[PDB]
Amino acid sequence: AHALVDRLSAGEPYAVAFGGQGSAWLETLEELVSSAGIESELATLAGEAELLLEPVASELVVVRPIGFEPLQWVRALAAEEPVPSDKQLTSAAVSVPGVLLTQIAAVRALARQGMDLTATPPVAVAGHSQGVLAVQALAAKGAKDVELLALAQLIGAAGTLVARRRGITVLGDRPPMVSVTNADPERIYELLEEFSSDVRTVLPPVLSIRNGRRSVVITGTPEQLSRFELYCTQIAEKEEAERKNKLRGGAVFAPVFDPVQVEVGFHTPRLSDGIEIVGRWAETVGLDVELAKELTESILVRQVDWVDEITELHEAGARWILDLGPGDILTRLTAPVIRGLGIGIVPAATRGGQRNLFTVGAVPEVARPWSSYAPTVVKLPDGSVKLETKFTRLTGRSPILLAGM
Amino acid sequence: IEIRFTLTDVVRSGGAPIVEVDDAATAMRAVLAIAAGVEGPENLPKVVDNTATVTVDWDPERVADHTGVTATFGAPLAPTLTVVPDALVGRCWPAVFAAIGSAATEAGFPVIEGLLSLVHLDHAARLLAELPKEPAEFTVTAKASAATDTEVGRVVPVSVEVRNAADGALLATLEERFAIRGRTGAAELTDPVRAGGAISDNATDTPRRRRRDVTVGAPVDMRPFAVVSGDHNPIHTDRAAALLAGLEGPIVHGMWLSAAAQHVVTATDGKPVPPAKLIGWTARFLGMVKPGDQVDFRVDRVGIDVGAEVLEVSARIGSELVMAATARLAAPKTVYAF
Amino acid sequence: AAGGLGVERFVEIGVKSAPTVAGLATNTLKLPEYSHSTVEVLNSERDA
Repeated sequence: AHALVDRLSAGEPYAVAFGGQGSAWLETLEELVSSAGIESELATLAGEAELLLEPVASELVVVRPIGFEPLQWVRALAAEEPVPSDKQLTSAAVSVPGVLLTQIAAVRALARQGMDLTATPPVAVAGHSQGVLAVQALAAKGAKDVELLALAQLIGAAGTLVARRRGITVLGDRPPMVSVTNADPERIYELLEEFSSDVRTVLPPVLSIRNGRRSVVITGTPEQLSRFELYCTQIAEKEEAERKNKLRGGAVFAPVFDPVQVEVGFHTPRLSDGIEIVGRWAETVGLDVELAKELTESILVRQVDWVDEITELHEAGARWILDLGPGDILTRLTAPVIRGLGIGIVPAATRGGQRNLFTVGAVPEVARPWSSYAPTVVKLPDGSVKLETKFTRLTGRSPILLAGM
Repeated sequence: IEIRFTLTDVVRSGGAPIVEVDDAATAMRAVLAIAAGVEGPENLPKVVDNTATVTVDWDPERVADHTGVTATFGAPLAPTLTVVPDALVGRCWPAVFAAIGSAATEAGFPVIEGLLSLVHLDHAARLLAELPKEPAEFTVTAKASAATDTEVGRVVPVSVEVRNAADGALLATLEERFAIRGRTGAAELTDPVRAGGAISDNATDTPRRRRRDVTVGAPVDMRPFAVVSGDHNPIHTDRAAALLAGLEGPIVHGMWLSAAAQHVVTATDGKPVPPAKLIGWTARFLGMVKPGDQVDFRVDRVGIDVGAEVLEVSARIGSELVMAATARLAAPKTVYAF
Repeated sequence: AAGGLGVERFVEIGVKSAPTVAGLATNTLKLPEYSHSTVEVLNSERDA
C-alpha cells in the first residue's frame, strides 16, 4: 500500500529523473548490492552484458577487452579486499555503464515491493548528461534494459578513445570540468569569451551546465580551464581594493570557484569525433532505436540546459520527482531550482525518503506553493477594508508601520 | 590454435622407458610461427640478414592508451610529449622476435629453445638526436648484433633502428637482449660477461641527491598491455602456460614495468617538461613481478653527461629488488641574462 | 606562450650583479605573470 502511487493514480502527478556522471557511483553500487536481497535481475543483466559485446560488427577492438565482467568486480568488492583504484573506476569506459546499472538496479528496488502499484505512470521521464540514456528504455519495454548499459558501454568507450585526461595537478585540483558560483550566466560567458579570444579552436572552454541562477559549469581542456581560472582571480583581487573603499557598486564580487572530480570533458566539441563512432556501434547491435543518434549528441556534444527542462515538465504541474541516480545527484540540484513552486523531491534509494514511499501516512511531502501565502482582502463589522497578511492577521491593522525614528 | 607433441617408448632400457621425438624443436617453431606472425608481416631474412618493419603510423589514441596504461598523479607528475620514447618498443616488437632462431642457430646451436624459458635481460633506447613526433610515419629495421650462449643459457642481443618515413632519416636506436636458458654455442661465448653503458663526450660529476619516493601499482590483468605492445606470450596471460614454465604466476610484462618506472622518471625529475629532456633510458629487470603489486621506486640525481643529468632508479617490492633503471635527462630549460 | 608554457629557468650571471635583473624579473613575475607558473629565478652570486 503506497500512498503516493495511490495519490499518483487518483491525485497528484509524477516525473522520473536520472542522474549523470560525477555521482561517485561505485560506493552506491556496492551498497545497492549489499542492500539487495533479490539477485534475479542481476543474473540476466550480467549475461546480456557478456552477450551483446560478442556479435558486435562495429570496430570496438580496444573496448571489449578493456571492458570488465560486472559480476566478478562486485563479488570481489563483497570480499572486502579487492577493488581497483577510484582513478580506474571513474574512467568513462567502465564508469558510464556502471552508473546506469546502479540506476537500473535502483528502478528494480522500488519495483520489487509495489510493482502492480509502482508500475509505469510518470507524466514524463527526464535525465541529465548520460542519465538521458536510462530514461529512454525505462519508457520502453523491459527487453531494452541492457541496451542502456549497452549504449553506455559504447558512450564512455569512444569518449575515452577520442579524448582522455593527459594530466592533473593536486592544486585546485584541475579536471576537464569547472564550476563558478554567484556569477551571472552572461558575466561568466563574458570572461569565457574574453579568454577564448586568446586560444586556438582546438581547446576552447565552453558553458556546459547552467545549474541555477548564478551557478554555472564551464568545461574544456584542463589546462585551458586553468587559464580561465587566472582571470577570475585577478578580477576578484582588483575588486577587493574596491570593496574596502566601502562602496556597493564599487564592491568586490564574492564568487565561489573550485573544480570538480569529473575525469573527462562532456558536452564539448572535443567529443565530436565520438558521435559518429558511437552511432555505428549501436546499429551493429540489436540496439536499433531512432534516438541513439539524438542521445549521443545531447550527451557528447550538445550542452544540457537543465533548469529549463525539468522545470518545463514541472510547470506542467507535476508535483513529484524521483531520482534513481547513484548516491543521489540531480535530486537536490533540482530542488532549490524549483523550490516553492509546488514541487518536492525524494532521493530514490535513500532510506529516509523511501520511508515516505512505502506508507499510507508518511507520503504527501508537498513543498509550499508561495502563492499560498499570497495576500487577501478582508471586511469588518463597521465595514473597513483590510489587506490580509501574516502581519495584519495578528495585529488587526494595515500591513504598514512607521518605524522608530 | 593447437600445439601437438609426440612420444616413443623403448622398454629395453627400464630407466629410460620414455624417449621423445627429436623433432620437438622444429615442431615447437611451427606452432609459434602460426600464432605469432600468422604470416601477417613477411620478410625472409636469416638471423644475420636485416629484419625490416614495413610502415608505422602513430595515432593520437595510441598516445592516450599508452599514457593512460601507465599513469602517475599523487607525486606531482604531468606527462607531456607527442610520442614518449617508451612507445618505440611497440613498433619494433614483432620484428625483433623473428631473429630468435635461424640456420646460424642451426650450425652452432642445438636449436633447443623453450619459448617459455625466454628471459628478457636488458632494454635501452638511444637517440640519434631526433625525437619521435606526431603524425609523421615510422619505418623500423631490426638486426641481431650477436648470438651468444651463457652458463645460464642462450643470449641474443638485438639492435633496432627507427626511421621517419616522410623525412627518410634514422631517428632512434633501440637495444634488446633476450635469454633462452637451455643452449650452448660456438657463435658467441659468454660466461657471466655482458656490459652496456650510456656514454657522452663532455661530462660533469655530482653528489647523490634524493628526488622522489614513488608508489606504483601493477595492473590487474596483463592482457591490456599485451594488446597494445603486441606481446601475446601466454606466460603473462594463460595460467596453464605460466604454471608449466614453473613461474610464480601470470607475471607482469617486464616491458610494462619498463614504461611504468620510466613514466615517473619522465614526469618527476623530468618535471612538467619531459618531451625534449629525456634523450635516453636503460632498464634492467632484476626479478619477476605478479599483478596487483605495490612497488616502491626511488630516483636520484648522480652525475652529468653532455649537459644532460643522469638519473638512477632502484625498485623494491618489500625487500626484493625488481628494476634497476638509469636515464639521461636534460635540465629544466635555462634562460640567461647579463 | 606561442611555443608552450612549460617549465623555464631564469639564470643571471656575472656573480654579484646577478641579484639585480633577477629581482627585476621576480617582481615582474609577480605582477603581470600572476597566472601561477612554475618558474625558477637563479643567481650566480646567491644561488650557485
